[PDB]
Amino acid sequence: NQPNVVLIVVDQMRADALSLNSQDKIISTPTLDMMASQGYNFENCYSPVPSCVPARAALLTGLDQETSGRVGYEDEVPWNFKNTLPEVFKEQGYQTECIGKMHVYPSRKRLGFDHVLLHDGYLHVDRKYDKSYGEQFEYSSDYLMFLKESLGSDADLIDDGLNCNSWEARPWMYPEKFHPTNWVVSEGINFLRRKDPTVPFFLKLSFEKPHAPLNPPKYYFDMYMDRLPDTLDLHIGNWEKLEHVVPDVCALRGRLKEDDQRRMLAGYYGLISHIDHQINRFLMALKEFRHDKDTIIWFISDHGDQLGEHYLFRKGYPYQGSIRIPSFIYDPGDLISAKKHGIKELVKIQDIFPSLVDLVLGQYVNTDGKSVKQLLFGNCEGWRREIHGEHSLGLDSSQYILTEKWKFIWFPVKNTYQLFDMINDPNEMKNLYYDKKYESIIYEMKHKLVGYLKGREEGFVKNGQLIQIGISNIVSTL
Amino acid sequence: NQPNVVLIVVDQMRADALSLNSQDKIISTPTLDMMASQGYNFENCYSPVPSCVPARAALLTGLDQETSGRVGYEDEVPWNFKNTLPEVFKEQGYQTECIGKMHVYPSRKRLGFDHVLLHDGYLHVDRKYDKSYGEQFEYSSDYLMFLKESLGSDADLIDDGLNCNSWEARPWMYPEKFHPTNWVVSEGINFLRRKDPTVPFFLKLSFEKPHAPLNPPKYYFDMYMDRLPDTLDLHIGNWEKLEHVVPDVCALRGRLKEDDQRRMLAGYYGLISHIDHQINRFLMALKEFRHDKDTIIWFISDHGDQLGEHYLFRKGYPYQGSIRIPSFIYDPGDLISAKKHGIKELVKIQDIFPSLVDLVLGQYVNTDGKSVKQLLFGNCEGWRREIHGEHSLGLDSSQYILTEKWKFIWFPVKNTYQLFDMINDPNEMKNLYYDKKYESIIYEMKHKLVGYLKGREEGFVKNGQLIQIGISNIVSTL
Amino acid sequence: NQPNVVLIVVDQMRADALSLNSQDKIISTPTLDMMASQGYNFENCYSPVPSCVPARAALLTGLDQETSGRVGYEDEVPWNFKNTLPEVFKEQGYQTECIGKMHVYPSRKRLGFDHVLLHDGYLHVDRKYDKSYGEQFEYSSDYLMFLKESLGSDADLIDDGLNCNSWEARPWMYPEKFHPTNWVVSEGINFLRRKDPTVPFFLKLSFEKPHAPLNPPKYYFDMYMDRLPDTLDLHIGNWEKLEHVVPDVCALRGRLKEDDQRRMLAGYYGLISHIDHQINRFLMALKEFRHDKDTIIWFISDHGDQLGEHYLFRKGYPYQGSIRIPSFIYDPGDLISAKKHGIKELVKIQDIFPSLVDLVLGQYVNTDGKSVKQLLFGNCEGWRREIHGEHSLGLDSSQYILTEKWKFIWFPVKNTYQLFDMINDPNEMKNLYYDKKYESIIYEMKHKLVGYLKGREEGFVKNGQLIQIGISNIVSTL
Amino acid sequence: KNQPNVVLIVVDQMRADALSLNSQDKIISTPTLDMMASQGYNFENCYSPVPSCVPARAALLTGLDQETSGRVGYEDEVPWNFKNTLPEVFKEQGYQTECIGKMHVYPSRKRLGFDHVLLHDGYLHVDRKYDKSYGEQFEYSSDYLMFLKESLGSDADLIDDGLNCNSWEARPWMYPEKFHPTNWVVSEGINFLRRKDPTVPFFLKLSFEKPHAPLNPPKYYFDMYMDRLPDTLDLHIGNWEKLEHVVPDVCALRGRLKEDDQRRMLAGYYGLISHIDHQINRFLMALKEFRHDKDTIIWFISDHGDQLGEHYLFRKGYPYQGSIRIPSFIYDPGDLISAKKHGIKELVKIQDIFPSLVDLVLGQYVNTDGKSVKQLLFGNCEGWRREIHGEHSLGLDSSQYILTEKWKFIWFPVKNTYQLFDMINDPNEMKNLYYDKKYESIIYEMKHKLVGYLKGREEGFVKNGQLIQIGISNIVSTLK
Ligand SMILES: [Mn+2]
Ligand SMILES: [Mn+2]
Ligand SMILES: [Mn+2]
Ligand SMILES: [Mn+2]
Repeated sequence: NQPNVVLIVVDQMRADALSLNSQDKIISTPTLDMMASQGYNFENCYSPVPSCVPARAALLTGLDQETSGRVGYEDEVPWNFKNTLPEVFKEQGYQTECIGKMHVYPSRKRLGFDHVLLHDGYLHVDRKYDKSYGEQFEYSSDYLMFLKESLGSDADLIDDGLNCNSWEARPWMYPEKFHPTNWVVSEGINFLRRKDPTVPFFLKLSFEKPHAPLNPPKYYFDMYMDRLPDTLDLHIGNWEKLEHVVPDVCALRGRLKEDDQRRMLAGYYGLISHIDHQINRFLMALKEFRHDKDTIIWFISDHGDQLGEHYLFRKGYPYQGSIRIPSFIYDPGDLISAKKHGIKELVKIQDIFPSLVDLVLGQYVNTDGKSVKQLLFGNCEGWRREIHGEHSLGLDSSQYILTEKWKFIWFPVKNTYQLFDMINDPNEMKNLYYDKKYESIIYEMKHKLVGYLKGREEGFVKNGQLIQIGISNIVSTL
Repeated sequence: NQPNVVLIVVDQMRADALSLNSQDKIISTPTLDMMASQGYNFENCYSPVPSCVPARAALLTGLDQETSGRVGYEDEVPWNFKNTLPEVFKEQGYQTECIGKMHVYPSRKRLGFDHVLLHDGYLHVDRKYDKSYGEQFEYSSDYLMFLKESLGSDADLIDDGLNCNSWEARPWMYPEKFHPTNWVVSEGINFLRRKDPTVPFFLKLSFEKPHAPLNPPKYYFDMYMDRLPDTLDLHIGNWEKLEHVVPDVCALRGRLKEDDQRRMLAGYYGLISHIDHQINRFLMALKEFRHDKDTIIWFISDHGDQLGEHYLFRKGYPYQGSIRIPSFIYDPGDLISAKKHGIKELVKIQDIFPSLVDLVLGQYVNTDGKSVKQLLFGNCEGWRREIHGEHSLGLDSSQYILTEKWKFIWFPVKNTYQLFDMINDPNEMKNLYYDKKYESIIYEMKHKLVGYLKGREEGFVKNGQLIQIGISNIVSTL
Repeated sequence: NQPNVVLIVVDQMRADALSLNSQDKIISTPTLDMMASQGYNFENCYSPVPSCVPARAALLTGLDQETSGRVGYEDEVPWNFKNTLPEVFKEQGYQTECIGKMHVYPSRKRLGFDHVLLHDGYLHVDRKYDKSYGEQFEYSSDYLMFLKESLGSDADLIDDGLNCNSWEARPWMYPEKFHPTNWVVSEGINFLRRKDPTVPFFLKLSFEKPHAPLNPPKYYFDMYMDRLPDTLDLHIGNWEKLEHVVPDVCALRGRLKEDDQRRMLAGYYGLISHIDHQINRFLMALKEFRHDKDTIIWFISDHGDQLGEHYLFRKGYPYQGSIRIPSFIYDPGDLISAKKHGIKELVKIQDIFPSLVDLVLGQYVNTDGKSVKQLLFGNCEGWRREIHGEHSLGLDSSQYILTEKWKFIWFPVKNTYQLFDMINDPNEMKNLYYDKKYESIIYEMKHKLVGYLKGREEGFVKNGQLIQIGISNIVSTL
Repeated sequence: KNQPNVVLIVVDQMRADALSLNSQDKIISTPTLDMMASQGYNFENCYSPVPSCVPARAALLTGLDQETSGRVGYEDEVPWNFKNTLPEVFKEQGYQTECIGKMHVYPSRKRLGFDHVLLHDGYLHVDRKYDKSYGEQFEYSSDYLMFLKESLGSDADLIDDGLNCNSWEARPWMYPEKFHPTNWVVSEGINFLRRKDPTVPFFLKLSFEKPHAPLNPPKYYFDMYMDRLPDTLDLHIGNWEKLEHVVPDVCALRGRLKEDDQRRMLAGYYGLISHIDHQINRFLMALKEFRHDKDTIIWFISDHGDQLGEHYLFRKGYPYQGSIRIPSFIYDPGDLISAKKHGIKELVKIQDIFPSLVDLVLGQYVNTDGKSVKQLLFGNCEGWRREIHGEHSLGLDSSQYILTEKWKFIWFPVKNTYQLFDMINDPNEMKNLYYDKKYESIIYEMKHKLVGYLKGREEGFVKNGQLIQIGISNIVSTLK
């Protein structure tokens, strides 16, 4: 009795960009809606350190950021992990495959996958004309090589002029059939065709979208340009500061012209609805292989996107737009006997690894994350009450504690604080830190932060108190 | 210590078609906005003789129109200049390259560029079936040859029926990847790949757009057709005359149906937003070559476009639509220590040459233009108070003086005058010449014009006074 | 001194579908507008027998319908004419060429053209699987052969399902560059390239459009679908009868759903604006060959299209929609010394032949049509006051007299009459025949009809009076 | 004013006797080169003193002797710190300068006086390492390889048929003939003529990578030689060669091939040369289309020869005629040089091209080691050299030699062995004369010349006025 596993990873998808989680239901995600509502949808799933590299180290190893050391974004840091999610499945006799984005270093280090067909998207560390030929450009991306075999050697990832950290958006400029999202599913179907029939499979399907460039196929772009509402709400509350400058094309903060905000949403949502159709394609193929009833699917995003919310862009922030991720288990064969329903407790990306090994392999994994199995059966025994996350981001480096009621944030280089009522202010528009009615929570929350940060090399804590630090103390890896 | 230089030239782009300079902010130029606002934006930059050939002679040589003799448009006039912008950089050890439009004569005369990959757009003097094979059609344009290699030998520049001096507009009829704007950036990236690594580079990227034909890719055309405002303001004031005829398809004056005015703007703005994305592509490539921090970029247009304003089309007029050009230095490596800000003083296209040689090479150039270096540091010492420009245009030949307060225009074949308050009437809608309250300015302004024109071969001045001349006296080259 | 001549023929274009002639100015024909307004525009030009074959026999020979015998539509009738328009030019030393639609029989009979590159559109008599191979389908049309060489042998003229006599419409389903309208201009440019340089040319450029199928390129179709006015006026007056049935897809009469009427107009107008751009392409090429100033251009349509007006479709009717045609001389080299202006007198398609031979060759042609030369110089000496036209159309066979004030119509199989005031009722909405105030005109008009029809084989006249005839008496050729 | 254009045509690894005009048996088909060489000035005794690619191309471009440049053997990625080069002097004098094809310089895209270089160096190991810089490797190092990927698809590469660039193996080109690198050089030379600056004269280097291996000419030319090469192929084995009797390495420096392999190698090599010959004719026809056939001077040269199995030796880097003697001629159909056209028998070095062209065309001196051949063209031998000192590092077979108009004297300093050949009566070097005492006087003089050239060299060839054996670790390819 060994079920197959498909781990579907998308990059930079917000939790509220799953229509089921959304409040306004504008985004079209009919396939993911069905999957999440029919399985176990994690309504409170979080990427504690919300950017590509630290989130993916956490996904693969189950490790908290202090254990792995990945407290912010840094490329080309060694991945010295043996006990990884695909490695444990391999040890138990699975064929292990990854199609798409790994974002590990060295880029083709397999970390337990038998075989990897790699496309990390646009990575500056793989697109330098003076670095090693075999590790750069079309030799670093099997999708880009496919693009050159398909469109000719002159084709490249940047042909339409959109930057991978930019809010600029416009439709995919080539035939739709060559889009990277289709390619992941096409190659996932090729894996099903060509896999070893004598063993079960663990397959990671890892889409680089909806991470920019924001270039969905024209159909999906025009869909949203035609129907997005007239006014687009940025959830501007009582704490945001506008610097009143023309936005950098790769801005981390600021405000767009309304037309630019509209195009950004149409690109971003368009990429998501496109992923949704292509995942449905993969589901249809699973059925052609008679694997629709013996396979368990977990969908997750590595982190969110601020998308202009609070005058912020990109990620690496403590706010919900960055840290809250969509996440659900889809179990159409009913291999998990727990009653299917939405899960409210605080789940971390670190929990996926031990949950999958427990639920599918019936084994314990010694790591920081914890198996959600008991949550599925309605038992919050031993479950965390809070999450400590953080991210290095220069002046805007953050440290935060999230509970089911509060989010307490500290910016240690600025030495400023925020407090939000997550139940009544889910979009974090009302900073409460300066209201004396919350003096008790704030003192308790500061006390818990000392608990997490005492002893950290950056010097956050001196003599049991939180102290402003200089920007030179911030590191992305411990 | 030798920074690289990229000189980006566009053709027929209005100063107010850079969104940053625009008042209504309708045009989408997010990349150029960022570049101009982050560097030094010249808010008062002018092409004194506003058409292709005299402006480009001024750009390349720094010479005033009396010195070069190019007082209007004329093709196939010798370019007997040795002291040119690329030549000085070559002398100081730079590799010099031009991709795109030169508009010199002979067409492939290099004037200091080591290598030129040429595309002048549609030029009547290069598209005559009875002129030399090697200098005509696809042998005159390396872009057109690319088009024939890409689409087949039957492809040509006029396939969709749009004329290069016409207000008619419609989307590019072929796949977007073959557009001439993409080709300039593709070939600029090929130059970066293949350049001599032992020396710095001076690269001119010279787009033929947004000069007509007005055929942007469909995406950009539809963008504006969908969102341009309902009513399009032509700034019709108290002096324009409407001749009440069906407009010639290559008209120099008149009025369009509202739908034709809308399509013209959608074509023109669409070409500009397309250039903007493609420049962003080139910026991304500069970073892949690790040249994003050791390169100085100057963006400029050779002249503007009347675009229907004042019932005028094309260029060669004294009005702001023709003479005011977008122009800025982008310095992301902070190689220039002056505080970055907008520059208000009167800058001419003649100033680019000596400014670049001063700022980058630390040398003096003996020419008519002057280095803007001191302006960047806040010092208007020795700066001009006024510009004398002109253009031959038959009956509408003009002579004008522009200061920071006034524009005084004389049409010497018509022997009529205009006066505009540039501060309070920036769109030149209120001719003041017949108001007696301005008798003193007008007399002074006429006196200055005698100063500029006394001795000119056309006979503008007889016995110290300005006199009407016959049309046969007008010349385009002295 | 021999000017070149280009005769541009379009098929089924209404006179009021030239924007200059139109009242509402909705249709976009900027190139034709300029040509017609700058030359001599014939505001009252008529195809007396308004369908393809009889109009083209009249165009080529100058003969009235009684002389040629072509009083209605009939295919495969011999063309036993020696004295034709191209033949006279050939005799005077011209190279003669036709590109496009001839509609003669045998199809490749040249009738004075040195060379013909043929595309008659969809012709039922050339699309029969049991008729001669060499004269059918792709062997009858050099455009269709081009389509098979371009798209593959499976391509055909009917691939999108639109019928050549149908009001159904939709965009061209293939790449725009393969449209038949582009092909005429491409092949007209090939003729200019390859012509005999030692002699002048007479070139007929004969477009099959805007005759259905109504499949313009997508750009032009969407243009009108987006901007045509909400309500489309059919000019329904006091005489039309609605048969209240679902319209045949090739209906000669009836009423369409509003959406179908909108799509028909968007297809029809779209084809016309497309022709307009492609004619501008040909004008640009004429200039590349230095023939823009030594060439005289005459534009004409063979007949109109009812387009749903008066609950009528197609042509072959006596009403203005069918009989009034656009027609103008374009003379940018000013080879004709007459002052350029619009021409109001009644001109027939029979007049083109003798006008061109008189104006360009300085010779008399013995035919029924008359040279318009004196009209251009303001002299209506000897000019007709009236036109007698007609068409065989079963029950709706017609006979009519048109003057500058009246149109009098007789339907001899129905034996009904109509009378319209052409000055005050230009759209023929008020039948006056039953108003006693017009008894004198009507009696005179009936008397003139006896004059035209006495002796005709059909038996219209018996003992000096007009008499109802049976449908079996109607013929299309005498 | 009225300055002539110049085309320097360089081929790689072509033997002097693989020009039919120079050959004894006239088997190889080079009709176009025969015409140009016999109608112009053919250098019958032109030499590459250090016969491998990099030292010969340094000598060609700079005019420097191997001791001045330090290039005494093959070595990649040595800096080219030369300002005074052949294209630079023409550029300085107002010429547009262009190279299409093989430069073999370092860094690969250093222009060294060319306004523009369209680069194809052939197969170079230092340009084909997956761990070296992307923009300098494989299809980013070779504009021909990029053209092949654009033409055949990204799958295509330079080694698809399995032939090694240092190998005697041969077979026809496996792709359509129109994509061959020899055609590409001429196609792009025509593109340059189309797009050049019309206001200045041009200096154009057309640098073919062939007939250097892979030995893969188009099928037509391969079959031509397989169908008609003689049954017996002479290796010119004399009284001094020694066979090692091992299976030959596919990139062997010495040995003996099976008959069929030797025949295939000749068919590939000759086939490549006859193919170049047709493609150069193509270029001549294009020159006339641009009306430049009578205002252009052409100099054809090879950088060094190829042993081709002769004396049981392969490749190059040897002191024998197969390696050091190169075809070389000036073609001047416009009669821009007034000297009567004839063949030139005196000793000419590859170092002489640079000063000769600058003298003949520009009327200037260059301060280099080579000398202008102009006086020879006019029949004046006054002061012209009577000997050449050459050498090459090649491990145990490292050589030092003196070539005069009559003798070649060779010293192998690691083996401490000597050879002497009569170049008039024994032009194929089959009879070593060193051990015959009749020649002791000549040998004495030749050793004394070598002492003069080699005194003070860092390798320690000379001690107390005498040539002495050196250890192999003393051998270097570039002097310090
Ligand atoms: Mn990510
Ligand atoms: Mn211009
Ligand atoms: Mn017709
Ligand atoms: Mn070589």
